[PDB]
Amino acid sequence: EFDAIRIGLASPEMIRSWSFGEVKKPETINYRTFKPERDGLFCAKIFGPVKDYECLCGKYKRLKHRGVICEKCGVEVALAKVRRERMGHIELASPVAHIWFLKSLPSRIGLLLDMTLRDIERVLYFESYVVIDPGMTTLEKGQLLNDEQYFEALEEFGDDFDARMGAEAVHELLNAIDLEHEIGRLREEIPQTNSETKIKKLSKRLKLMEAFQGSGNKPEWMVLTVLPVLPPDLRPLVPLDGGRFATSDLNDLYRRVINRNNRLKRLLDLAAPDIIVRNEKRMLQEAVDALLDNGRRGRAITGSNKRPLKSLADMIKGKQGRFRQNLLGKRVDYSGRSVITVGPTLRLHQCGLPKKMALELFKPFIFGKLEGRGMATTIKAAKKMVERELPEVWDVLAEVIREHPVLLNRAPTLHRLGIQAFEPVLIEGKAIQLHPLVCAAYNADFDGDQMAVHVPLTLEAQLEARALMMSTNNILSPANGEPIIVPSQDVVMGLYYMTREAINAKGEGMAFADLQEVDRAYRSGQASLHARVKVRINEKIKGEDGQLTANTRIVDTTVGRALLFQVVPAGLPFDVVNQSMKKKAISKLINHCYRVVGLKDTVIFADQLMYTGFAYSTISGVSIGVNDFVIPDEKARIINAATDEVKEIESQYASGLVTQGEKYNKVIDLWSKANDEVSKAMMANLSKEKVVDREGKEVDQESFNSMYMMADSGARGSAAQIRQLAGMRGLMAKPDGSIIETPITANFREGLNVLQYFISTHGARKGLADTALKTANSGYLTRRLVDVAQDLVVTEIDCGTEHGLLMSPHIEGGDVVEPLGERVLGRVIARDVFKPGSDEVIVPAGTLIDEKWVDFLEVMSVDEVVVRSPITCETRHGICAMCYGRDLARGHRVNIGEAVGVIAAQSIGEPGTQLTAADNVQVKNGGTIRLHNLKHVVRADGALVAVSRSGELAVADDFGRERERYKLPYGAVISVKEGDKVDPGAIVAKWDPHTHPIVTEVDGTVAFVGMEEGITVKRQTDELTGLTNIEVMDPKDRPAAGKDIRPAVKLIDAAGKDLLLPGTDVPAQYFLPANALVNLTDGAKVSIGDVVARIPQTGGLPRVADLFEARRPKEPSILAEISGTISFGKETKGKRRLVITPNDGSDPYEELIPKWRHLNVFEGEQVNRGEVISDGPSNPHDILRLLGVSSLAKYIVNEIQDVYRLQGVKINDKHIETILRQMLRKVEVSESGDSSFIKGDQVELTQVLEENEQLGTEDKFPAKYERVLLGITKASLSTESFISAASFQETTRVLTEAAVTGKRDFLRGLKENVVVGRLIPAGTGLAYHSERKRQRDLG
Amino acid sequence: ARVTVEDCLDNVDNRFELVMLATKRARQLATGGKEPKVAWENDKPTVVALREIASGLVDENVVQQED
Ligand SMILES: [Mg+2]
Ligand SMILES: [Zn+2]
Ligand SMILES: [Zn+2]
Repeated sequence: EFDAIRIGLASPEMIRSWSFGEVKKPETINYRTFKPERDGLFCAKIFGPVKDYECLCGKYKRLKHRGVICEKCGVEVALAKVRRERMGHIELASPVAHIWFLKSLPSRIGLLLDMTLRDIERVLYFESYVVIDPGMTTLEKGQLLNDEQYFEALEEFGDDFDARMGAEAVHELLNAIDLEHEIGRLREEIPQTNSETKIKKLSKRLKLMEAFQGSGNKPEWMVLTVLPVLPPDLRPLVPLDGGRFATSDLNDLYRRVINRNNRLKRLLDLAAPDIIVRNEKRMLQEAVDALLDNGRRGRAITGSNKRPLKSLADMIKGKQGRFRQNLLGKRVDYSGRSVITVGPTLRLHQCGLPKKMALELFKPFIFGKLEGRGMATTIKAAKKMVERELPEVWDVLAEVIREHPVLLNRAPTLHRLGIQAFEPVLIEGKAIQLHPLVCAAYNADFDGDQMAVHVPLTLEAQLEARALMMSTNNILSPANGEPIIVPSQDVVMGLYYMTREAINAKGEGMAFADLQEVDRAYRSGQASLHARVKVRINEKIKGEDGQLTANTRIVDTTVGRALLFQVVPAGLPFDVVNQSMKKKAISKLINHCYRVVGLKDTVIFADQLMYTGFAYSTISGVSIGVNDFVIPDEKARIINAATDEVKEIESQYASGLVTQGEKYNKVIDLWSKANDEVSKAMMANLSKEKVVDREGKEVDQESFNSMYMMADSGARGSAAQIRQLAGMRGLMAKPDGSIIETPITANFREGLNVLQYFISTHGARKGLADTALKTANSGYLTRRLVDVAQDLVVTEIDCGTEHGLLMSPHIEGGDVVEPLGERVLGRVIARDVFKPGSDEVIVPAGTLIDEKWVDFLEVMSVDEVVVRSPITCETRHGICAMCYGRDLARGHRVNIGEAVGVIAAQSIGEPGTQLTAADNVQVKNGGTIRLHNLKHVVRADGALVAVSRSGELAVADDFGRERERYKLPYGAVISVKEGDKVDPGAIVAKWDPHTHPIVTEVDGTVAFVGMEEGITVKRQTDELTGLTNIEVMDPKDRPAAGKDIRPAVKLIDAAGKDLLLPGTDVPAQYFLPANALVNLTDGAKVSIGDVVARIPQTGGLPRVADLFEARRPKEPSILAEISGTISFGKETKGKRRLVITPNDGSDPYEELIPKWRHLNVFEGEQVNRGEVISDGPSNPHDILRLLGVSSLAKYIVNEIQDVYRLQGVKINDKHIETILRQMLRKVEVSESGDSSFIKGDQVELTQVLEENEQLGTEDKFPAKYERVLLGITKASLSTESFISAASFQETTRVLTEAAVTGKRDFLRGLKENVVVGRLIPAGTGLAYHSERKRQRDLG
Repeated sequence: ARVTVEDCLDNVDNRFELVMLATKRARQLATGGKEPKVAWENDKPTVVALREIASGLVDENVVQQED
């Protein structure tokens, strides 16, 4: 085996070892005979022969001595594949510096030479002179010199001054650079300098010189004297029809550098002057430039070609960005494609396959059975038999294909269910048959879609397609526990018609003995399909595992409902069949059958439903006719009544009573109110349209209309689409974003007009234009999420951590959205679950929560249980299986080796193709009011007004859990009712959001202090004595004298004593912001909590992708740094700085905010660092470094789910939190002491270094760190392996960094092993890597 | 009758080491090293090797001792 690949600079002694000869002549072929000659690019002396075991003379052509060498010439005999490994090298007269160290922005030569990028280029082009080895001279090495300046330097010095110009002057300095002494000059001057731009330059000097020596690299290895050549097989000359041939673009670049090298190799003894010796060297330096990379600096061109030459840098990158063309696509054998075709007579664990494809895909397998049987001994005789297609070939073709599974997959694959193995069955035709039930997972319809096919060969692959990739194993969806093999539209429609109940039908009131006797009466024609009968059933209950009991029970059901029970196995009760059996009813039936009986009986039950669904649907005459789209008689009454009301509104617009800004709102609100009035009258007529008559008077039942059956069953169609056929369409949206005032009155049945049809095109073309863009954005979103979750493979079975996250149901809003049982289903418990009473335990340890424990926790009043999240379990190199939840496809726990990082990124990008007031508090439920995190003092009047901005109103039910939790604003007046039952709809708060309430806890006489008339306060009143108060002045509109003065209305006692609030020595004072209106004058008594002053106050793929990139919004919310005292900054300084002074520890440091955004200008209040100050979008960067890591993970899952729940999809919380673990792997260090000051290290790397250094005598060698959140684009490049960073993007910068550092790569990832050829360490390949490390660890 | 790789995966409850014991077991039947205990079902060697795991006739220590 092999591993530990290295990247380093090539030495001049090592290049001469791989080479087999020296090339000096550009001639490589002859025109008389197309055979190579000696000393050429395609020569046979250095490289291999043109054919196997041949030479130029042709004397020795035997196979006895393959390693012998020819004596007539220098070309030896060898194989044909030897031309790919042998290579040569050219001898240069003058060394030339490479371009890899100068193409990147930080020049690798300039950082080690203390020079700039332009200065290092001026020396190589003979444009300026430099001095080296000055010694006892005033000239420096970094300083430049001209032709006249260097001559004057030799006159004043006389000696000890050597000025060299060219590439040899640069190489002469690298040999005597003194890297061991150069680091001492920067380290000794480290504490001397104090600058920001000088400290960053100092960190890059020490981090690169340390890795330069620790890797065994040499400084003289940067410039290369010789240049290796590519083997000739990678740039061949293949002739084509017409006597013509083709030459690669690389052959012209090598020819240009060889002839110019010989022109310099022959001008070493001709006494060339200085005018030409400086230009002939630049002819060779530009040739190496055009060979390495083009388009940046040189951009060389050739004849009859506008595109630049494809250099060696452009051939490895190719198209599709930085990703190579071989990695994006690779052609495979034993494949094919055809048109799909639905087949109802196929089993679930098999599929169809044409005879013409099975004969070509399994061609090598047929040759193995004909030789083993004894029919054809020679493989040539068996080839002629399979082409003639005799009757004997079809016998062995069906024999070799009996249990060999094949693979089937569509062209676009977004999840793991795209590739499912099937068992091929020989059919007749040219199409590939597919099972009708597995089409929901493939996301493909029978409209011309083409699916691929693959054939496994080895024995290890046949066992893999029968254990994991089989169609019977991947029943549950990887996103949620709901099965994906749920009956589709056509079979559900057949089952919905079967489970029906009619008031009057043929064969009603009869009594049947058993299900077999009831089915006999239906086939005879004496009993209808849906009729009220009385049958006796025989069912088995499985309440106790391992025992099955039988019992007879007579129920009142229909004939159709009794026939469906013959399909479900006896393990399930009868109550799961007596329902109407809609689409959602069968989805809960398979999910219940999967967790009660097992899997062997579920596949048979899921297959038998398709047979009984199609058989009873073909007997039904379900057809959509014109008479099915009924029109209610109330449609003409609502339209004629709405048309008369609009005529009253438009007539008032010409008089001047109503404006145009309000007429647009009244028209869109009148037709909208008329749109719901038609829909309510239409559905009420369609649901009770059928009227049956029995025993005299008629009765009403559910209508059996063909259109209503497709909507009630939910098989195909929606409730909103019915409003477009038999009802009015309503208002439409314009492309600009507005809504047309006049709606479309007619519908699809009555026919649209020429102008009404033109309106519906605006919304249709915009919908067809979005489905062409979501295919590119969703495909780009799933690529960034999977590139950051590849190295996360479950490898441990027991971690031992005691941390987790608190789980609570969706209590926000009026009602609950997501219950607790649907959130902790499959997640193990973190700590012990406690009863409402003390000294009680429910769950002893971290046991896996299953369907049995969900009902056990729902009976109790427990609502806040802590679980183990992937954001916890800080172990390195994977995530433990204990903290990880249950498997999404398998009902048991996650096994060791399943790559949960790939299935987590695909579950997010899979549904991407489908995704595009506050005045008073009115509760909707009743219960005891419980306040949390709210500090409200008592009120003398009894209103209990709370001026705190932090608080929430929560009503508790009879069980003790908070059913509804609302948000309480600041300055809200609410009356407490703790311990009393509240009625539904009772008002609890009567706050006003138009004016900002200002209250003071101090109760007494208030007097304004520090208020100046004409500067801070202005005596301005309203007209006709409307408002007689004192209006304050603005901070910018005030004078220069009243700019630094801030009013402060202090509250004291009425007798003259200073009153202060408990807790702080600073007395409580009333705030006086700008443009405030104080109704109560100074010197009057004010109640506690009263109003002091009066101050008036996207969505889709770009929204979900913004949370993973940590992109800061345009308007960020302003918060507080450290809790304490809140104040207002100086208005004259131009920067509002709210100073802080906590009671425990005073912090003189503070922050400054610009005057562009105005928010919380109240002078004197609490800080509430956790509570936001400026309303708006919140950035995830400030939340992590302020509160912690538990709230950031809770905020991401909450905001992401609100975007997916809008469309209707349901994604588990395990996949959202899995990506959060990889983005929180990088941390920053403030005071290291053992490493650099500002560097990027992993959290797991800092924890192991901290724990090891604590075990010492000093016990203080460790340091402190801080968690920082990074985006998905920045976290992908922060990897140790250069292969994962080169395949993502920008393979040029990562390839140069690994050269000067000398990193040793350890192949232990997923993307690193797919390019080398070894097995992946995830899945079944973990057992192979376990034996490799065991053998390596032994020695 | 047919091979049941779904219930057999629930006995070991691994679904990852089951294919490892089945690979070395199915290779001995194709090369002719050992005769299967269960009668031949006129199927390939990859099918009989999976039925012996659920029956309990072979194991990790049993397949190692046969080689
Ligand atoms: Mg299609
Ligand atoms: Zn020869
Ligand atoms: Zn864990």
